[PDB]
Amino acid sequence: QLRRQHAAMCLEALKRADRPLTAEQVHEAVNSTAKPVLSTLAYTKKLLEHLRRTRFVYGRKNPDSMLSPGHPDHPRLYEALPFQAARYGKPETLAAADEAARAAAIAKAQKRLRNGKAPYPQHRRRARFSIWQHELAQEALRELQA
Amino acid sequence: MIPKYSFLKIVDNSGAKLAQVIGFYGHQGGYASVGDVVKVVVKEARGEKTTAGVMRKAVVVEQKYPFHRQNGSHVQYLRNAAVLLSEKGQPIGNKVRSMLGVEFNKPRWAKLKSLSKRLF
Amino acid sequence: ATPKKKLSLHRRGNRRVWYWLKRKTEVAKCSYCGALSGRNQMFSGAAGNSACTGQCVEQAPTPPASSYPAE
Amino acid sequence: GNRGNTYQPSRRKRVNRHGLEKRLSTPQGREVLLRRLRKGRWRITVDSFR
Amino acid sequence: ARVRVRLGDWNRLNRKWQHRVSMMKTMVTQLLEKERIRTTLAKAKTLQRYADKVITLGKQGTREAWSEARGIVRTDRELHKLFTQVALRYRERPGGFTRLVRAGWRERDAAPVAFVELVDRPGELRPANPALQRPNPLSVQAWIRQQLGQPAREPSPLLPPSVQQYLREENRIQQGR
RNA sequence: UAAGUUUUAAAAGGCUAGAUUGCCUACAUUCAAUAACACCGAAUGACCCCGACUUACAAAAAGUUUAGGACUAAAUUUAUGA
RNA sequence: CUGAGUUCAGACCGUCGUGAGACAGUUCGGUUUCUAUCUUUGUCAGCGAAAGGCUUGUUUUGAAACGCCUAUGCACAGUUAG
RNA sequence: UACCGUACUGCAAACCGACUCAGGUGGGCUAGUAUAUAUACUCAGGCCAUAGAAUCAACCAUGUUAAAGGAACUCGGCAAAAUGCACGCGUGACCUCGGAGGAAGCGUGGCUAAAAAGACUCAGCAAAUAGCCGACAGCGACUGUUUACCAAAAACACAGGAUAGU
Ligand SMILES: [Mg+2]
Ligand SMILES: [Mg+2]
Ligand SMILES: [Mg+2]
Ligand SMILES: [Mg+2]
Ligand SMILES: [Mg+2]
Ligand SMILES: [Mg+2]
Ligand SMILES: [Mg+2]
Ligand SMILES: [Mg+2]
Ligand SMILES: [Mg+2]
Ligand SMILES: [Mg+2]
Ligand SMILES: [Mg+2]
Ligand SMILES: [Mg+2]
Ligand SMILES: [Mg+2]
Ligand SMILES: [Mg+2]
Ligand SMILES: [Zn+2]
Repeated sequence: QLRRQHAAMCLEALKRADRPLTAEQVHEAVNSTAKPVLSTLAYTKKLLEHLRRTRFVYGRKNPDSMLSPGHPDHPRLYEALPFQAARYGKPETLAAADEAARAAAIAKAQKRLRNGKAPYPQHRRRARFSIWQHELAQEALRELQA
Repeated sequence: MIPKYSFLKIVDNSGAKLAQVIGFYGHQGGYASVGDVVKVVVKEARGEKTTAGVMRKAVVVEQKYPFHRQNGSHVQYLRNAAVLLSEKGQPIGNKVRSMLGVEFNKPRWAKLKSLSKRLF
Repeated sequence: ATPKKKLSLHRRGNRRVWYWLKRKTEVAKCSYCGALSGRNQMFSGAAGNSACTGQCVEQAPTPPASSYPAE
Repeated sequence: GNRGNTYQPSRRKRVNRHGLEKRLSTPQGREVLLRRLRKGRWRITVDSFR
Repeated sequence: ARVRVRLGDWNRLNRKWQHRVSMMKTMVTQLLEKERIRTTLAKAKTLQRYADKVITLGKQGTREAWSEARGIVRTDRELHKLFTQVALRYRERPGGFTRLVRAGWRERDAAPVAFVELVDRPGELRPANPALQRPNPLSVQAWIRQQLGQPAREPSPLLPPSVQQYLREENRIQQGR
């Protein structure tokens, strides 16, 4: 619970200052809002890397201390994107990879059409609703309703 | 340990890159070891006067098995090599090539102590 | 790999000597309940003994101890 | 190939081969039934029931 | 075919080694949850050796010991018991935390059966011996332990009076931070 | 374990039976179900086994230790300098 | 242990034959079963009991143990067999 | 708006094999890493009953590793071992011009990097799955078929052609 609270405070401090904000100032920014929290830089780095691995913040190079940015000793700049991303990379690079994958999907479908097969695999439509999901919806509606 | 029908790289400029041991001179019926003379057959030539397919005499100078010494130390070589010999117990090669020519030898092989790049 | 004749009663008895069991020369007997077992084995009620009356152990007083029961 | 399992059961084939009506359809099948009767068999055909 | 008994090593117990270690972990967890379990002699002897290793690891009380026991010991209700009740119970015992009593043979296969239980608990079957035996300073053993480099190694309460003068101090509490 | 290391004389060396001679407080249970560990070992005046501690100058087989098992006794030690 | 060759069943080439076929003429391919009763042999083990008389050398309240020769057991075991 | 089926089993201890038999038995439905119904781990679900218990026999079966050699073994490299994968280069004769051919042979791969780069590891197709290659001949054009139970082949068939009859 404390780790959840500390990560939320690290995100809010990165959110209030919309500037690339490396580990040093995010540690100082979370500490300077009320030694209340974040006793060490290592704990703040562990929280920020976990937030980056869950696609809540991202990283960028640090000028004058680049040290090859994939080396884990490299200081990273944190930007704090507003919503949790569905993917991890730069959105322009993700869009380029999606276009390449979409063209590969068209090519595989065309090759499957020259052979005696369907373009895309045809699968039977299934039923996912049940008594448990209906009753779970009723419990959820009453829970928010109170 | 050099068994019969093995292969080894003759190192000198006598004209044989490789040879097959086809027999042992002494009553040593198991393996050959450094300092022993054996009958070898040249399988592949260097293109020069010793053509492929001759049956000459060779002394093994180094092996990939440990060569044990009396004090308790042993010498390990990363190659199994030999040097050709004549019918007078002398190498036909002008010099044992330094490409694989370092050994421990003082028994009557003083002629082989000048052909090698360095001993020991 | 096959018997050529039929084994006689005398030869069969001689061959079957390995099958017989040796008698045991010691037994541990409980004076109360009359139970019988080896001297290295518990044969009281915790083991199988429906005849045990507890008189086999004649003294067991241990009241005091102190610890943290984990709940 | 392991043998022994020549009998592959089927009710349609059993009734269609050794039933009453294929026995009655031909004359020599009717004398087969007649000598089954003369022997005294309790089950006349493979498909008889009551 | 490797020699395990006759050349001090672990028993094979008719099992592959991964099955063998998993079965011993299950049995040590069961041994500390219910303090007396009954099994065949070979599993009983192997359980006794494994119990000594696991109980000493719990007696260390360190974070690495907790991490190692977390994989070794399954229940988690009893990981707490090993690190707290068992560790305080045998804090000064130099090994031998378990006894073995033979109990005859079992009906299904006539295998020899042994009772394996933790010593020094209410409900044990033989009185324990004290782990330490306070020495007479007027005997030969104490003088041998003075001329030779041996510690006193006396019986002790859980918190001796040598920490009483630190804990009594009101300036050594830090308020609980 | 060998590919390693020793030894392979006249007669040497081994196996089985044994004249004799000597001795005798010897019913044979436990320490783990395949002692082959152990009879050229132990069973509490017991380190026999097991555990614990230490050793990189053993990448681990030795040293301390009666904690546990080989039960057992008192009017001078719940007990060996094990 | 193999079945490489000497027994087949398939096929081809050559010889002979009217032909079914034959060839110890050449080829390619083509089921090796058996859990040891007792006779040997290697090795590991079990069974093959004794107490005889002591007129007991002694004692009274020929019976009881004591003292003897050897009987088993155990140990070392011929200038001792095989 | 009647009549018949509705239990249980159905890759199996309930069917066909004398058996609670390692054999044979048709169709359909399906989650994630992930990407193919292949492969490794797992979801839903199911299972750990039909001899058990320890231990170091020899030997047998099935495998792992092995120093120096390496077909020297053997009727015969039989059996094992070895290549085994996606992106690049490349790439022989002979030939019915289609093929041979994935010829042969050599680089490049995991991990971190909103990213010009690097870390260390003995090892980065890191665990599981996915051709040994080249040459000289003989026979049969080819894919197929053949003695259920010792022979799958050069034997049979084949498209085509010739002959004879109609
Ligand atoms: Mg089949
Ligand atoms: Mg039948
Ligand atoms: Mg085995
Ligand atoms: Mg495994
Ligand atoms: Mg004890
Ligand atoms: Mg099946
Ligand atoms: Mg059958
Ligand atoms: Mg079946
Ligand atoms: Mg699985
Ligand atoms: Mg079972
Ligand atoms: Mg090698
Ligand atoms: Mg792989
Ligand atoms: Mg094909
Ligand atoms: Mg074919
Ligand atoms: Zn009783």
